[PDB]
Amino acid sequence: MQIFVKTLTGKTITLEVESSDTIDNVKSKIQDKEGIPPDQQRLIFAGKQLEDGRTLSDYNIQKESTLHLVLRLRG
Amino acid sequence: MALKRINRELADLGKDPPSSSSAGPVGDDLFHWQATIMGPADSPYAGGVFFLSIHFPTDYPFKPPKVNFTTRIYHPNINSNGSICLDILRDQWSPALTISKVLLSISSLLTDPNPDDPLVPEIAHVYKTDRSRYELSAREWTRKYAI
Amino acid sequence: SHMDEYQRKIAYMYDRPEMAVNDAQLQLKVSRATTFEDAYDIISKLSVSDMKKKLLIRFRNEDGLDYGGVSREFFYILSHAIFNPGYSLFEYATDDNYGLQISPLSSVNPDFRSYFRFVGRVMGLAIYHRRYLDVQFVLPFYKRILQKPLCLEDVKDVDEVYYESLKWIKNNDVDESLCLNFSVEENRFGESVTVDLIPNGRNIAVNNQNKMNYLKALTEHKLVTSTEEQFNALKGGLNELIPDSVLQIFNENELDTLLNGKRDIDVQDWKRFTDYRSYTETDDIVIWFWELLSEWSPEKKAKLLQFATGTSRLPLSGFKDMHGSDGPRKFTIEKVGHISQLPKAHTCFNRLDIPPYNSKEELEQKLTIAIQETAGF
Repeated sequence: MQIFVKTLTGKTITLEVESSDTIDNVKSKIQDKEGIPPDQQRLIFAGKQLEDGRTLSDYNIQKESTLHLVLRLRG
Repeated sequence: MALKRINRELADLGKDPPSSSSAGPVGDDLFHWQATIMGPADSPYAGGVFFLSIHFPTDYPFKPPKVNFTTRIYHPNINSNGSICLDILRDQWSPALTISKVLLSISSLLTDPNPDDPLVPEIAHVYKTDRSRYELSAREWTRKYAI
Repeated sequence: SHMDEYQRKIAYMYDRPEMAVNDAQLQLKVSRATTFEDAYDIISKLSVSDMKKKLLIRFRNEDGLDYGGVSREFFYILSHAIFNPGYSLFEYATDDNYGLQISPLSSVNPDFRSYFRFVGRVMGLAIYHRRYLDVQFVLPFYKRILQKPLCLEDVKDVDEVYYESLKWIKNNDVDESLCLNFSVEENRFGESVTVDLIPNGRNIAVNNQNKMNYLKALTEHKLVTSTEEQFNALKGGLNELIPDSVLQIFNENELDTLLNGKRDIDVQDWKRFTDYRSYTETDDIVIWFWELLSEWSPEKKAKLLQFATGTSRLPLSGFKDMHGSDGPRKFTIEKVGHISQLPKAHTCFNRLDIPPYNSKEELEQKLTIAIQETAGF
């Protein structure tokens, strides 16, 4: 399938993924397409934060799902 | 935006009484408030009431308010000065975040201390290593000071 | 390149016939204890032709050689005097992010125009004689001096949180509950007064359609309309010596480099105004760290300062008056961290946690790796 991710700057990125694809797979795809480390990136979708060790189907991600990119920690 | 917004938030908090977290105007000065927090029931600070001073900068809501503790607490994020290094007031701040969200976030921080922000790294390390000693110290502090 | 083009611009500017000094010498006597008063007494009563002649400055009761160094120290002291926020002429943009801007409260003086024309004359004299002040303003100020439009991004340097709030308002739709309207509240010595960005602006709440215009009005009012008369006087004083047709060949950073010179961060002051937790100068890590800071390029030192404290701009009086989120908080080094973990930073506390490495070279490698992603200047 295809999903869309919007960054903090509003940039829209299209990712060719699958429902059974792991969170690590999507994080690796985003890292390859952008360069940001997978751990720093966090995807918000329907109030759910994607975490390593799970899949998109765990988060009910479907066709043309919209995700948001955020960070984790600061001092 | 610096007086109408404040009046709106005060009216909103005056409608539904949380009965656990309360905010009030210090005399007659809409840019200076006092916050009273009830200790979380499922926390070592159970039964301990806390006081906070909230300053509204004139650029509210574009600039976040500043909250400072007064009562001491043996916490890895509140030193003797009463400062709070809370992300919601420095990074995760949006113009729609009323003051109620700030009090709820502080309550959450009291319930579950966050070791990612060791304002006092000694107590955070003690909590990460010696949980029982840390909790005993926190309860002793609550008994001595909050009461 | 950028630097070569900058040198060409400086050569062309100072080679113009309209900015050539004369062979007459102007002698000015001031006292070291009282510099601002003497400068205001003398400079603010000179002539345009007089200021263009060769400038010779002698401190009273301080006779010595190398008059160039004496004049440089005079300019440094005068810059640190007039731009002092205690004098209530220029204010910091934010306490935790230091940056000078024209203070909106400067209207309290019966005639602020006199002092601001004096400031303009001082800045024009500094640019004229190839002498450097050492105050770092905000970029919107330099854009104003060159007469350039101010877009929304310009608010980023003035205040980070303000820019984030404005960007959020622009991106997401505004609810009817957010009581935002065309009315800015400004407090001037106690009294808070309402200013209307547009006529009858206090009764026009923002909505989805109006938010663009509201953002434009807020940016214009915060960056320009607040400091209108004062900046007009300052720019009149500045242009009284340097014709504007010369000023408008630079950009917002070439002018800064022309005023303040190649910026640098002192190391001896840094060491003399730091503090330690569970560390002392007898420890090897501290001396290794200070030696490494001594032998480092200015860009990398600025990068490390931004990585640790959270900004690359120091207060007016060096590291002494280094503020934090709540109150004063000086630069702090702490012994917290596992051996393998990289050095850690705490920006809101000005704190740097350095693991106890067993070799200076390892310490430098780890520090560089930790500051690789930081960009300074």
